[PDB]
Amino acid sequence: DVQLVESGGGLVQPGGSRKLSCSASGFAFSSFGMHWVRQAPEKGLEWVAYISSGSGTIYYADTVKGRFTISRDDPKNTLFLQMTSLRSEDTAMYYCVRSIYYYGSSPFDFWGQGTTLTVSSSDIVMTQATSSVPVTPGESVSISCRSSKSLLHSNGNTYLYWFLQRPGQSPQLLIYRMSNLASGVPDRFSGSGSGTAFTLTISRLEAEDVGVYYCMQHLEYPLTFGAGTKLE
Amino acid sequence: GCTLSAEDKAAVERSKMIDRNLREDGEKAAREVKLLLLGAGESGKCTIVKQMKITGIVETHFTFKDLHFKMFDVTAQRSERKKWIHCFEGVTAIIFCVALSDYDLVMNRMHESMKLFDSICNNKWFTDTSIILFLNKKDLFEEKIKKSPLTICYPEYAGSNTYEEAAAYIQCQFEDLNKRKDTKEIYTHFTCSTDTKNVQFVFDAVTDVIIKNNLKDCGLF
Amino acid sequence: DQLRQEAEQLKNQIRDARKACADATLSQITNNIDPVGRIQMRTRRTLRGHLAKIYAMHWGTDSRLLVSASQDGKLIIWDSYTTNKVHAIPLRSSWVMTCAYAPSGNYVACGGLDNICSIYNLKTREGNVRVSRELAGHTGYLSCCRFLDDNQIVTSSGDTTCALWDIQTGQQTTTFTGHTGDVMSLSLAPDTRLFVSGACDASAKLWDVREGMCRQTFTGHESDINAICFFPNGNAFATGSDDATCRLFDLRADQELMTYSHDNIICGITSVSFSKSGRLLLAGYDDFNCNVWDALKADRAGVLAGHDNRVSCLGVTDDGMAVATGSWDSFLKIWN
Amino acid sequence: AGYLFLDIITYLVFAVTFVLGVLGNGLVIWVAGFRMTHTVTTISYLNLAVADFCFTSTLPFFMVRKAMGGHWPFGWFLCKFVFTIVDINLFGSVFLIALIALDRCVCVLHPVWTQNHRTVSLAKKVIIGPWVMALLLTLPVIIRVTTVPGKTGTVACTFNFSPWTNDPKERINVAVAMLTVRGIIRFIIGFSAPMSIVAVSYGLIATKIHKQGLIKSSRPLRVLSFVAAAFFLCWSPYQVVALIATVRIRELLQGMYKEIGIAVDVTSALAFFNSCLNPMLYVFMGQDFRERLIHA
Amino acid sequence: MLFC
Amino acid sequence: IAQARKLVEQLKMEANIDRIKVSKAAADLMAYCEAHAKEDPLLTPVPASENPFR
Repeated sequence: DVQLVESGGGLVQPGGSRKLSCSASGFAFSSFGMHWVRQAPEKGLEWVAYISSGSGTIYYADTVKGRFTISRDDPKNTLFLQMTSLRSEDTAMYYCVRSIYYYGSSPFDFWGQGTTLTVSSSDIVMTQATSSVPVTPGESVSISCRSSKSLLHSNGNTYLYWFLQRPGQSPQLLIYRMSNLASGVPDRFSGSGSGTAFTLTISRLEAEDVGVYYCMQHLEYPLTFGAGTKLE
Repeated sequence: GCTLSAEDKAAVERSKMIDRNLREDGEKAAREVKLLLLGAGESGKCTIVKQMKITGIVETHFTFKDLHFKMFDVTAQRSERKKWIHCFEGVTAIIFCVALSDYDLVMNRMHESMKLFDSICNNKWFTDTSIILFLNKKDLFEEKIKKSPLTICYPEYAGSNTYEEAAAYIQCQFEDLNKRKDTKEIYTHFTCSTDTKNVQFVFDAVTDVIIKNNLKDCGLF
Repeated sequence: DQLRQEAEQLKNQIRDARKACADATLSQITNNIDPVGRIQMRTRRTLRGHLAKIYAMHWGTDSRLLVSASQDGKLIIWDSYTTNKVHAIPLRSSWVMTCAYAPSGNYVACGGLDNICSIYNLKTREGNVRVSRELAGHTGYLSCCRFLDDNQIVTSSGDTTCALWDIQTGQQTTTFTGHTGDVMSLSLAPDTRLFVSGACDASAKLWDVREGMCRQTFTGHESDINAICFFPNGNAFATGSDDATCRLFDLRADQELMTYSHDNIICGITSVSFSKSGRLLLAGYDDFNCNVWDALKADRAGVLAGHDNRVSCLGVTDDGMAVATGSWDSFLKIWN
Repeated sequence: AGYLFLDIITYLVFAVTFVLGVLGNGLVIWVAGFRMTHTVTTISYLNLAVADFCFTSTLPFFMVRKAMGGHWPFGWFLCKFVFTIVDINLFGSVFLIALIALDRCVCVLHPVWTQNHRTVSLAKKVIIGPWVMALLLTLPVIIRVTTVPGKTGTVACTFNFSPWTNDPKERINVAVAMLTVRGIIRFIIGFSAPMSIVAVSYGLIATKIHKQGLIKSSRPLRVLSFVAAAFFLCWSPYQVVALIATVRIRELLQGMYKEIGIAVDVTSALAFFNSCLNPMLYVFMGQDFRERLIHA
Repeated sequence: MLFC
Repeated sequence: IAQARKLVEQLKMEANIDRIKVSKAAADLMAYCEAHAKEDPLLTPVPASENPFR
């Protein structure tokens, strides 16, 4: 019971402002670094803002610096995104994603339900072409994601993440740092590749795996996502 | 900062946060004065725990005049004293309860108690640790020396059977087991089921150990 | 008295059987191999976060993560390569004399003077390490604890007995009832089917986990044994006593093979550990510095001097790449 | 009147102060900063060691002026960076000595308070006191100390006190006023206070030790007496002659009441000399620090 | 704290 | 007497154990050290290339 619930959704006129709030439960919220990942009405994920544990570090997307502000309320376990001057490009569903960083951790592991928003009328580019492929149950498919820059740091760990977005749900983390099958995820998934060449391998594909899969680079902020590959 | 990944840098941030919390908890822990309670007077020791108003070690946190004592009762630890005694190498002071009335009950209890005092007063670990000394069970020692002579335990004792002479004698051959008479100080006190005199005494003899530890630390002594 | 006579006869039979096989010393055999132990180990890293005397440490299986325990009341899980603290686990009893780190990396354990071997869960859905269990069946202080699996732990306690546990149930599935003084040390042979314990009656015993019996007994020292450790074969082990003479007994032949003494050192040996080859043997003394004994030819082949107080714990990584020593000055050092 | 011998004395005092100060404070910085751990005592001896090490290291730049007569053969950003690094550290060293005396007095007089509250966190908060006060009082050096040429032909390090040059008499007046302010601040806040705190907070320790009879030995009242009397006998003659000069300042500026310059030079030699044996008195009088030195 |  | 009986029984059921030869035991202990000699980064120092602790 690790639910995250976001509140603050509705309709806002352009040029206005709005408070988004995410209420944590069932986890040591003070020890986690929480993210915000929006999602345009029919487009892929898009990183928004990250605030560390202890609020020491705060990063932002290049498209929201100054307009957006992220803060957390640790004693009451609630994360706040303050949005000012909401253009028409901000209409999107905003997600609450936690992430804890130590040696061997599992960042981006839990995704909240995500609030919806509507407004009335050098960065590493990750290309995930072939946005849709038909799927036959009982088969095996491999999704491809490619990076402009080598995602293999000198530490030897390739910072790649793979997210599945179920139809109308929150994405579940699948693979962290390009190889480690994250907890709570069935064995049949697999990741592989090297810098600038990745592949998510699924075996014995069946139902309730349809959705859109995304990749992340996590060498350098802003985190960037692939366009998302869909299964049907 | 350079050559560090995003995660490889957030890991360091977590480490620095952990270090902050270790410093804080270490300060809050060092605030507590750590007394060690030990003495073959099991009834004496439980009574003493009783006046100090609040399965292994039995910590007894109490508080007086803003000090935060933390009395550890180890007598439930029935093992080889040599092997865990160095865990308490840094205690502020050792409390030592011995029943006065047990001078003639069995090897008589007084002799076992004084062997224990001699051993725990000359460990290589407790060479700077002041030993508080309660001689509890005084009231019944009064009558029991009114009836029986003190020579039952000490053949060499030659004196009147009055309470005062016997008590001073007992304090004499406990405080004379202190080989290192220049470093350690053996605070002594006669107690019974009486008032808060007892905690007053322990506070009084822990303040005088804090003073000396400060003088030693400042290199001044 | 008749039982005492029978025991004396059996002891005579055992000593005779021991003398029967004692054809030659190991030193004679190794006299023909190259003495190549002349080594210098430089302090590669210093792990400084503990605020009191470090009484134990253990290595993770990866030879990257290590747990340490101290009178600070804390149980820090370190990253060796970066000197980072992955976790810091506040215990409910500062008096900790041991710690273990599961071969799977999931759990740690921490015993002490409170007689409870507590066990902590590191991989959990919340972000915090929480006490998953508290094993409470010993009467005296726990001295050593070693994980066999994620579900069973073996612990040695000042009540003269060792007892394999079963963490989910909380019970002892076995208690080994042989020793006569405190038991202060423990090691697991690599197959984890057996393990040896070194008690303060100046003896060591070869237990056997699934059986609970006691198969072998080694009685070479002249005082208590403060640390024991296997040779990596799981064929021999080295016990460090407090008479300044660590010794290399072997499971086979039931007998001492070599004594590692030098008249220059008289302080007691607190820790003992080997190195992946086994040709090298470290040690850890009350006299503030380690040694490095050429295990096959007793010779102080180097010194890991550099600790400001007694070295209380010593562990060579699983891959062999480094040795980490802890000490009552509250610093762990890595000596590649 | 033999003054060449006295100048010889000052040269040799500067020499010995430089060598011993650099050596001893290097040892003390090494020991306290790196060898040992960090306690509220060590991170207060370390600050004193730093504050004296920097000054002692910069002493030879005074040696060269004394040898070469009044003349600064170095740049502008050495006359600005020597006098600042000397007046920070000769002047947040007296403050650190006063702070150590106050810390000892509280550690003995209030065992309860220092059991509860004297922690390294509080030490790091307090230790900014002496340094910030030194910086605040040395601002005049950071501002008006620019190199000036000499009428006979030279260039020295003094106080400008009037970058605008309109009249010799007006220059003298402004310099005299600002120098009097400087001298008053020097005396009061550098001698009156630290010799008030040291004297008071060592008299209190003396009274507590004798009155209550905590100590059988007499060593604490000897180490204490040394580290108080050495501070007094070192810093005192300089402060007295400095106040005298500050009173008779216009006259010494007007090329008369001579030999007060020699007096200031020689006494300043001794005051600086204090900074070389400070590590002996404070750090290397205790057994632990000597043992750490020997072991390392 | 340094004259002249 | 029960404790002595148990002690004697323990000696009885640990005595009847097959022995080996000390010479071959020491030889085996030597052979293992010699065989896994090269992959011991403490005996034969490893170059600062693949030394993770530098």
